[PDB]
Amino acid sequence: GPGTRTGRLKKPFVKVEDMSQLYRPFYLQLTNMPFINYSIQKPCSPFDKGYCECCLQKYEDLETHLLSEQHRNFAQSNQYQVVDDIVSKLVFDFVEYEKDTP
Amino acid sequence: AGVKKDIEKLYEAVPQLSNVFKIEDKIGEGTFSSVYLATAQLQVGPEEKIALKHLIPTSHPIRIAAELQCLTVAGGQDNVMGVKYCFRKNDHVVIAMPYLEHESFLDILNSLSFQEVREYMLNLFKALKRIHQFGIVHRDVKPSNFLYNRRLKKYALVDFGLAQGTHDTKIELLKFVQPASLTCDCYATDKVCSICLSRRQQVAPRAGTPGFRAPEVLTKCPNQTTAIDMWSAGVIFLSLLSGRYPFYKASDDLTALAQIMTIRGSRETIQAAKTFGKSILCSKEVPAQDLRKLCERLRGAGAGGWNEVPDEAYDLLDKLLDLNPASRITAEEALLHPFFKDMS
Ligand SMILES: O=c1[nH]c([C@@H]2CCCN2)nc2c1oc1ccc(Cl)cc12
Ligand SMILES: [Cl-]
Ligand SMILES: [Zn+2]
Ligand SMILES: [Zn+2]
Repeated sequence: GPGTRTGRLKKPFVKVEDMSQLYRPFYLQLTNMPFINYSIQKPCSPFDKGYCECCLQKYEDLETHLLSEQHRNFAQSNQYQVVDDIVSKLVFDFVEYEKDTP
Repeated sequence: AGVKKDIEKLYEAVPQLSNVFKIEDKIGEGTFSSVYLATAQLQVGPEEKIALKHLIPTSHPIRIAAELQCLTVAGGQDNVMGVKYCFRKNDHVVIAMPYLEHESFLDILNSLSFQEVREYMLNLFKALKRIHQFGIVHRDVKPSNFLYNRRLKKYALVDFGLAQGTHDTKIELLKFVQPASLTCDCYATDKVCSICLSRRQQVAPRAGTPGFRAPEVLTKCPNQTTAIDMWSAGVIFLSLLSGRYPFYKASDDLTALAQIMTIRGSRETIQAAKTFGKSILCSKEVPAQDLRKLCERLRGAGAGGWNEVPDEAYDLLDKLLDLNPASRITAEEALLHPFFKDMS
């Protein structure tokens, strides 16, 4: 059982494992496996905080992270040169208005 | 009111937009972006509606640039969205693209003729053929990323924000987007032991959307190809033929796999997964369903050319929903399938 990490999976289950046995298996145990429900009316299905790539950092709240020292530093850095280089090839073809003066 | 504040904060984030666009409404949202309808005036054309895509500011510059490179290199032809311009202030990037007025997939699903289904799939395959020729694996093919205007017969595959490159991709920037295990005797049984439980987890690509991921994605195959997009196209086709959307409804990858096995069969899925290095064990066998019977029972055979769907439709569906990614039909091959007779 749980104390010795040894036993058998309670059914029903699905178990997936890499064939070379290098990685942890992954499991699905549900009370009810999926069932195709044809009676439910169409179009219903017949079966009816994050990470910042710039800072390499998980965050608890997005707006607080966007204000962190790490992120503001990145946001104002030269790291977007790769973006700007592509933008410089695009052609601006819209009408641009002067800022409106009250 | 919430959209109103979102719009106000978008002008604040990228102030140049205020002198070019009138931002009207939010028209789409995903994990990595929000898309707005705006109006603009062209220097040498009429007034135009524009889609403004605001990328999440946690996006890495290389990922932003790779999306732009997909749009400029591969887009603008063959039903693939292109790009007009792009505006940046610091970490806030807004991509400006032509707006295409488009249907709600859910609303029109059971108000489409069979012939419109054929035209929709043909045009989806034209877009997929185009992006796959450049070695782009889109990863997020689904109705909300395939704009359809029925009256104009216009189509646009959108959103390269999750794409990955094939080994020989023509989108250069996609190449740069971001306790030893022992064997055990639990293999291919219902057993667990401390050996297999204590191994590190396999990591494989899975960016996408619930219900559209191919079996090799759900089972963490490290070597994914453009075939994953063909699976997703098959899921769209399954929705069109069955009248059900979303077809799959799963809050995790293995639940999605279990639903696929109720459609395509557990033994069949197990056999295919072995060819890509995955052992799948189900506690109870589930039979494969006949695709014609399943779709017609779910849709209710009725008016629209729907009383006489040709065998070729379900044959094509079988090839798109091929559980084996190596044999699964390609977009170039799908365009040659007899389902599309009398259209070339
Ligand atoms: O990249 C996109 N994503 C998306 C969706 C919304 C955000 C996740 N994918 N929509 C569009 C995208 O580009 C568009 C161009 C014109 C129009 Cl009308 C819509 C879109
Ligand atoms: Cl056993
Ligand atoms: Zn950050
Ligand atoms: Zn074990």
